[PDB]
Amino acid sequence: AAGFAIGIVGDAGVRGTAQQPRLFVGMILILIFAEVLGLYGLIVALILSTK
Amino acid sequence: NNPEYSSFFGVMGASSAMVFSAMGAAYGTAKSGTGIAAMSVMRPELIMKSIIPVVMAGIIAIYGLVVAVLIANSLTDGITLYRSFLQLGAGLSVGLSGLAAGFAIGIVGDAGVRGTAQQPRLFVGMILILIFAEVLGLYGLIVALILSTK
Amino acid sequence: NNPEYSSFFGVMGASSAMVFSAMGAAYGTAKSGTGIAAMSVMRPELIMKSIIPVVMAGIIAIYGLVVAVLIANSLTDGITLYRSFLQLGAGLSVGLSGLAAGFAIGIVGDAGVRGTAQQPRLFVGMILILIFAEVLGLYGLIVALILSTK
Amino acid sequence: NNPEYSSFFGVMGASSAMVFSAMGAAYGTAKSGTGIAAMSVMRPELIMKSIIPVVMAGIIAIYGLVVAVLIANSLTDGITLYRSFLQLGAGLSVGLSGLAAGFAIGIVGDAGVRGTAQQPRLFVGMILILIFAEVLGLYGLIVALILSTK
Amino acid sequence: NNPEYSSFFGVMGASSAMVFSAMGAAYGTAKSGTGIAAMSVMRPELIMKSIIPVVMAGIIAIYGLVVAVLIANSLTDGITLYRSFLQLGAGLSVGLSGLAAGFAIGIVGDAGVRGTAQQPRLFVGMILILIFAEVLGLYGLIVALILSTK
Amino acid sequence: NNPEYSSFFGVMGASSAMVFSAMGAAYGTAKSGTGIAAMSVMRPELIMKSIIPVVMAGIIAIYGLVVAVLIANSLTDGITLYRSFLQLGAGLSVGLSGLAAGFAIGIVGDAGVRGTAQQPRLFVGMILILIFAEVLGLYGLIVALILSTK
Amino acid sequence: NNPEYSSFFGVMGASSAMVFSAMGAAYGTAKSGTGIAAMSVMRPELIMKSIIPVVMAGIIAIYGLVVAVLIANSLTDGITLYRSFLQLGAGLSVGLSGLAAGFAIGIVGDAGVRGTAQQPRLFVGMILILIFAEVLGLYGLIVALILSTK
Amino acid sequence: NNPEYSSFFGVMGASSAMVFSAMGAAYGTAKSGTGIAAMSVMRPELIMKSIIPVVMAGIIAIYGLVVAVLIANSLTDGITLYRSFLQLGAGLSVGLSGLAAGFAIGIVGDAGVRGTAQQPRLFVGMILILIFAEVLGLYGLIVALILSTK
Amino acid sequence: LCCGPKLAACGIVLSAWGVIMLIMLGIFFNVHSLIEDVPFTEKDFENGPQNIYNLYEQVSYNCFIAAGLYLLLGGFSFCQVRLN
Amino acid sequence: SFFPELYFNVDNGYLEGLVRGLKAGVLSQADYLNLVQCETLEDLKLHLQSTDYGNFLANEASPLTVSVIDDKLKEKMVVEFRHMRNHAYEPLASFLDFITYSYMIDNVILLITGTLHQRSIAELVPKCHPLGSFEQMEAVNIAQTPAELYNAILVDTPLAAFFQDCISEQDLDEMNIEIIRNTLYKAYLESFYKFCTLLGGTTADAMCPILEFEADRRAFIITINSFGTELSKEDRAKLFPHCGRLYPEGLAQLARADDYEQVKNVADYYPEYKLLFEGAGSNPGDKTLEDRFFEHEVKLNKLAFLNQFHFGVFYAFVKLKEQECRNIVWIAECIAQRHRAKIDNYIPIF
Amino acid sequence: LEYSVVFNLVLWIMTGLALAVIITSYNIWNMDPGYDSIIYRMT
Amino acid sequence: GFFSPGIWMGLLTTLFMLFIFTYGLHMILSLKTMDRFDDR
Amino acid sequence: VITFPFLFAVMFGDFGHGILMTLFAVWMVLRESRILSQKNENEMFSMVF
Amino acid sequence: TGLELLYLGIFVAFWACMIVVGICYTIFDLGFRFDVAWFLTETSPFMWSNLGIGLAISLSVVGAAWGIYITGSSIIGGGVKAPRIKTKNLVSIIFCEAVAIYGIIMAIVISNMAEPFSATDPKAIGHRNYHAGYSMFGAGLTVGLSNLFCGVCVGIVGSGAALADAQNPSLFVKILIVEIFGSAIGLFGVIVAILQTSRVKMG
Amino acid sequence: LGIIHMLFGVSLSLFNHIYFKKPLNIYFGFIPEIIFMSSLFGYLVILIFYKWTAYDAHSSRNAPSLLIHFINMFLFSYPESGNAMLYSGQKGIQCFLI
Amino acid sequence: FDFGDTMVHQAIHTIEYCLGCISNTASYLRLWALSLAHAQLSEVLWTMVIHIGLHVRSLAGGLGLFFIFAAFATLTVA
Repeated sequence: AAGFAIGIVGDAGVRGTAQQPRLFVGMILILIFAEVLGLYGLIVALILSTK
Repeated sequence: NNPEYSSFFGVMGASSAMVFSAMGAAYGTAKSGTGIAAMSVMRPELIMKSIIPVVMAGIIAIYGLVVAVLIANSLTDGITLYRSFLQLGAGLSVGLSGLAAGFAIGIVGDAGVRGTAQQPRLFVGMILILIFAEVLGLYGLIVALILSTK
Repeated sequence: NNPEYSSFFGVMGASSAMVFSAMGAAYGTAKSGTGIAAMSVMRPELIMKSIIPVVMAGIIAIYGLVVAVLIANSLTDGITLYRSFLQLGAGLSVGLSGLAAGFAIGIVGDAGVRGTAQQPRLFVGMILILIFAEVLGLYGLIVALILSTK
Repeated sequence: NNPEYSSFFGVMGASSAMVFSAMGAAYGTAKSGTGIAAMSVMRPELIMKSIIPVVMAGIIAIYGLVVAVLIANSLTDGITLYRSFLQLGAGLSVGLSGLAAGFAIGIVGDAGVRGTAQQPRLFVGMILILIFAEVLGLYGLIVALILSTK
Repeated sequence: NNPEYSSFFGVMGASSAMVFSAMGAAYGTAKSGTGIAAMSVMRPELIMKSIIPVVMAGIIAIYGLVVAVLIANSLTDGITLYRSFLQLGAGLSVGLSGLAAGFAIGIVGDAGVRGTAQQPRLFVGMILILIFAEVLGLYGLIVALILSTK
Repeated sequence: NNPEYSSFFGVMGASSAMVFSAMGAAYGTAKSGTGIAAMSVMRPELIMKSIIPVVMAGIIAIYGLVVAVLIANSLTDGITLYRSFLQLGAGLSVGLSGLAAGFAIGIVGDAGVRGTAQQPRLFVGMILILIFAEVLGLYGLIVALILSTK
Repeated sequence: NNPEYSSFFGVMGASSAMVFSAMGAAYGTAKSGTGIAAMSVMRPELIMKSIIPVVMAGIIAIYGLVVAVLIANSLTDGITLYRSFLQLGAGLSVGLSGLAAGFAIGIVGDAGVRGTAQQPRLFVGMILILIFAEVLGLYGLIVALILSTK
Repeated sequence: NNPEYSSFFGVMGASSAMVFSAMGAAYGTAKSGTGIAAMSVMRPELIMKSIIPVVMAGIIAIYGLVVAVLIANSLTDGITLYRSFLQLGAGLSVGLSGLAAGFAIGIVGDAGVRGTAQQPRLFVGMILILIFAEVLGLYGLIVALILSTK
Repeated sequence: LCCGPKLAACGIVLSAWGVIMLIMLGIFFNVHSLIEDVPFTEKDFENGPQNIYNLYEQVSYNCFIAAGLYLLLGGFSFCQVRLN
Repeated sequence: SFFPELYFNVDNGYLEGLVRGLKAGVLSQADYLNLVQCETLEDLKLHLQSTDYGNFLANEASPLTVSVIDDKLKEKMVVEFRHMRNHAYEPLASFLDFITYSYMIDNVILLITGTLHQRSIAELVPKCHPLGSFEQMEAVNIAQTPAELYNAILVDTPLAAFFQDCISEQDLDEMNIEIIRNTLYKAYLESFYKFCTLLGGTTADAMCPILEFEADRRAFIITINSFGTELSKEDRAKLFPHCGRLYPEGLAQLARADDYEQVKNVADYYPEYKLLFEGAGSNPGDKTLEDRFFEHEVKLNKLAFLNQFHFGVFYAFVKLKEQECRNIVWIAECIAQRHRAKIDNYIPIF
Repeated sequence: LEYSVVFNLVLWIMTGLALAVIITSYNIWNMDPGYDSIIYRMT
Repeated sequence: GFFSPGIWMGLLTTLFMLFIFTYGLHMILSLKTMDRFDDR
Repeated sequence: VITFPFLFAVMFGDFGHGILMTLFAVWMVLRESRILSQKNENEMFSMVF
Repeated sequence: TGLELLYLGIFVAFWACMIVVGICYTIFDLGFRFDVAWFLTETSPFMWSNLGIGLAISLSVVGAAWGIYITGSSIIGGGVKAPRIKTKNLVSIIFCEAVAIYGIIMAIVISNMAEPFSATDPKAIGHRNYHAGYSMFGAGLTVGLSNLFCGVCVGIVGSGAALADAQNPSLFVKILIVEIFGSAIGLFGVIVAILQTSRVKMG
Repeated sequence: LGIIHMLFGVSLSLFNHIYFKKPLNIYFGFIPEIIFMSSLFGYLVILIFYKWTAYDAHSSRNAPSLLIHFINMFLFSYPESGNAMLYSGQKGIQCFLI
Repeated sequence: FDFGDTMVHQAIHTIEYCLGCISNTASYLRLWALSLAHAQLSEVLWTMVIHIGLHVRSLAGGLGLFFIFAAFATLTVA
């Protein structure tokens, strides 16, 4: 799920940034939340696999 | 006295709670991100306001994270099966409900942000609509908690 | 004397009610929000009236929350199975009926909201039509309430 | 002496009667509202008359409510299976019949509302064709009711 | 003695014959009727000639009727099963073969009517083709009768 | 000495042979007739020559009829199963091979009929190719005849 | 000590060898004939020396015929199963391999004939390429011949 | 001591090897022939050299032929089961790997030949790339050979 | 040959890194005659610890041989950059 | 196939009935004869009022001129089209958009040239063909800057994809305006044809023959008209659509041809076309090739109305009514200029 | 014992859930960004 | 065993009504609104 | 200045690569005068410099 | 084509699994584990009977209802310019209501035969009850599907009739003949369903 | 490392709020924020070091699992048995801190 | 003084702070996640490449190790 999120926003973000460099900060924030989704997956796996 | 395989149900719940809600948040974030890019190039001054759909999307994923942990910390080998079924249902309830919320958040975010680019007065209405999608996610959390502790 | 695994069906009911109702409300919300963003960009003065479709969608979601909780509070371990089938019926009845209501709300909301800006006299007709969709969601609740206590 | 699971088939009849009828009415309403929204912009004076397709769609939902409740009030624990399948048949009979009728009402109503605005002499023809659609849903109810006591 | 359930296959045979032949006749008729109406607007004087394809389609229906009646009259409770399989095969043989014929009848009739509308000399040609399609249906009947009396 | 239901496999052979071959001939006829109807408008004098693909297709149908009858005549109740499988194989071999041949007849006739009208010298080439399609059907008949008597 | 289900595997081998090979040859024939018909418009002098792709297609059908006969002649009642699986493998090997070749023959034939029409120098090349596809089909025969006698 | 059906997996290996490898070569051949035909109109010179992708495709088929024979020669009735599974693996490994190689050969050859017509310097690059795909096919053979003798 | 000074320069860096790594590795094998513990021992292992020492000595020798080739490579690549 | 005749009437049922009801209103051969027997423009108006036409010249200038009736006829069918276009759903609306694209293409050719020769957009828009519309901005108020128009088109205008052949602006300045528009239209035909084949039911079989004709008809006329001008044979070939019957082999001959005789020899391989070149006597007082092509195109568009479950009825409708307008204007013009012997040069539409 | 119960449950539960993931993944995989605004220029 | 008379009969009836649901939902999903409104 | 390189070293805690990484930086600094007082059209090299 | 891809993927996997299981049960020589008689006899005839009853009526309504919208849209559309249409072409919808009625009558005649068994062990119990059960299922299915496709036929033809009449009022009468053939298709399904249950008994 | 570094980042906010003389940002902001983070996450850090020095292999069986106690801490989950406590009175401390 | 907006803004701060503390603490699992990955990529590059450069054959080992190391060095950097 996170891979989908990162890819889709990356494409739009990279293209937009060239159009408007001010997009850099917004792109970073969006990418973070998408990565967090991958992190949440790890968190559950760590708790479950050790239970 | 405990039927083996019983844990399978609860275990799938803990995973499902995270996986389905993650897909919802992933859709919401990805769909909003495209709309944000369109707005920002037209006008970057709103870049710090159009992010909100994304934050909301994340909260949905958290709803799922909370249940997934509650289920995982409620697993045992000597499971009575009844509780395992409740855990599966609770995990699916929040996961699939958050999934629906994720689509709701993404679709309205993209439309709202793109519209807001042209009409700043649209912001308040966008937020109210986003509120309903977050509420849709919460309802799932509420039921999941009721079932998992039942 | 009670069959094993009998709780499964009732648990699926509680989750089904919430999930399908959230799916319905989510669809109705997303479709209305798109129409609202497309409509109110030209006529922001309608932004506080075009929200109603979305509120009604939220009611579909509540129907689901009420039954999903009613079912969950009705479950135990030693369920006679009979009761579980009744709980499953009540869950699906409201859930899938709310889902159908969600589509009615969504399609009529989008069409009505954009049309209303083109013709303000349409507003009342839009609400009346959306009222039938809320009634369709309620019929599901009525049956679910009858079954869940049967 | 009661084949276990005997109650399962019956309760699904009540569910089908309501869910399928709601789906039909929901579609019927969605199509009618869309046609009304498009028509009403140019000829708002027809808004009140144009609502009829929506009411009939609603009636389809009622037929389903009638059977779904009749079955629900007819459920017990010691169901002899014979009775259960009769209730399932009645549920499906009205469900699919109402579902098909809802489609006819929606599709015909949409065209009828648009045509009427262009040529008011078609209004009566619209009503006549739509009555037939409802009569089909009625048929579904009549047989579904007859079967419930056989 | 005569095993139970043995009639099951024979019943499916009688049903298969009629249903698949009805499918063929219904398609072939609908296709011809469309072509007939399409032509008749342009020139009505050929309407009578364009009817035959519809009769062709009806014959497909009869092919199915002959076997379905033959089997249905032959069906009893104490069937030696072997007989049921012959009936099953005969039912499918005529139904599916008539189905193929009905499809062919539809395609060639529709194209033939449009062709004749443009070129009256085509009349004999399309009739010869339709004769082949009727022969294709008869072959189905022949095999079905041979099996049904075997 | 023989197992039950042993005729089941054989009787499906007789049915399969006729149905698949009829489906093949039906397709080949339908495609050929379409080309004939479209072509004949410009070149009516070719109507009595462009029918040939249709005759070819009819041969595929006979191929199938011959085997279906042979299986039916050799299908008995006290069948040794071995022979039943052989009959099923023979039925499928000719039927499915005829189906493939009917496809080729169809495509080649459709293109060939139009190509001939645009090019009188193609007539011989069209026949040669359609001869190959008839040969493809015959190969199926040969194998079926070998199997049904083995 | 022989398992009866053994003859089924065997006879399905003979059937597969013929059916799939006919499908391949039929496809190659259908595509080659289509290209030839179009080609003939401009270059009718090439019609006779453009049939080759179709002959090759036929050779694929023969590959199958030969194996199907060899198996059919080998089929007996007391089959040791081992032989049956060899017959099944040999049947599929030649049939499906010929099927693959049929596509190569068809696609290359169509493109080759259409190209040859404009570039006569392509003809040797078309043949070399199609020779490779016939060789691919032969490979299937080689394996089938090895298996059928093992 | 081993199951009488244990030989099934091996012969499926020998068949799968040939069928998938031939399918790969057939696809690669068809794709190359299409590109070659188009290139040949642009310029004669390259027709001869452009055959190479087709030869490489053929090698893929041989890879499969080698394994299919090795399995067929080693497959016996009193098979060790272990060896049979290995043969199934070896068959699939070379067949499916060659199949993947066939697509690479096909797509690269088509694009390469079409490009080379415009830029003759591409010819060397085209061969080098096709070499990697042939090497990928060899890899499948290597594993199949290891499993076949293991 | 020139080959391009950009590629000769890369060779110098690879050669220098290699000589450093190969000498140090060979020493480690000779001293701990060890962490790597991969000298390709025999499967027919007898009660002779001295057999393990001898294996490492062989590995060490091989390491210095590889270093010698890198010394030759560095020499050649060096002169290429100076001449380029 | 079973693709249509089932879901088709769910959304497109109304439009099919309406558009065929509109077709019923086209002037018949009996009606054209009644219009010929006028010899006065006011009498022409009076006789038109006997049909679905009429009462649209009311409240206009007392004297009736040809230019007025021409504009009004266009407007009538534009309204009917826009009505059907507005009451439609994506499955069908996309088809109609292609029809509008053909007119948008002509209009953007008008927007350029004028931009290239400093003219304001506001001055150009009033002379754009209806259905172009261009409700989007950025194409408006370009400040007579070619780059701004080429950016607005690339981004907002649906024709953006088609311009992929003609790009970078350099093409706009260096290519002749006519090569640019012919190139763009070819791209349109290629996409539209493929779209019709994606709708692989009755529409594809009923519609494609019409598009295939247009492709071949333009190839023929382009080859002939190009003889007397300066145009590289290769650049001419670049303008031939590949969705037609000449594409396999035939266009190669037209691309090489330098004479009408060679073009006919190409037609000789296609009896459907050969008849048109033989019928086009081209005598000094006879019909020409363009006239026979119009008659053929109408035959094809009329045959489209023999299928009751497709989108090709809407395309044929527009073209037949457009020819209807040409026919009516022709009659009005022949009356005004008193050339009564040339009145029977209209294209009958049955 | 009661295999048919565990079997029936697990089969359809994992099948429905697996499909829900497949369909959801499909819908996300093919998310339509709009292919407008800046995409026309970047293409 | 893999299936019981209860389980199986349930699945058989479930599929029939599932097909009905699928049919209904199919047509509901393939339901569009207008791109634009006709006029003022 | 300290926090970020430290967190990197935690993520990249490999002695052998630390040497390679250090030597690269030293090389760039030792050639600082020659690299800076030159043209460097490749932004990737300029960035790491 | 997202839904078509879903339907195909399920179709292929569904039958692909059946092929593997079928061939495996054979190969591994299972003790007739796949027992068709078991399936047919354990499934209560009440399921088969009541399913046929619901299908007989419900499928017929689906057909009727399908055809109604086919001709409804065409009639309403054409009527925009030809208001005369509603006078005559309403019979197409009369035909569709008639197609539904066919199923309704048949469904009731079948349901009138429904009876309890008071049966337990299928072995040698209710032999005739199983025949009646299967026959009722077949007859119900027979008429249901036959009316289902009948309704579609008459709908499509009625559409052509409305489009013809819109342009020429003389065409309606001649075209009407085709719909009559369509209606006959449904009646044939009724005749067979009656025969199939002509000799059944429950209880 | 993460938690300690985070606490540093919070500590810096105090100096900024002092510089701009925003008593409210420290009386209602910094103080409850740093306590919140300390009470949840600094507690965890202490326990991690405690375990390393508190338990040896002599108690490897039924050795407390820090992750489980952390989750049970937040939820006020104190089973009678199944998990050994890290130290006496921990239950009171865990409840207080949350 | 917009009391409503101030309350909303402060509420957002608290919500993000508390939820961020939970997520931020987990975020530093990046330190472990990458440190693990690096060690594993290094181990496999060693084991599956340079190990091959060692052999019981003297001359073959020396010459091969040269070429194998060069590949190891190349992959180590890349």
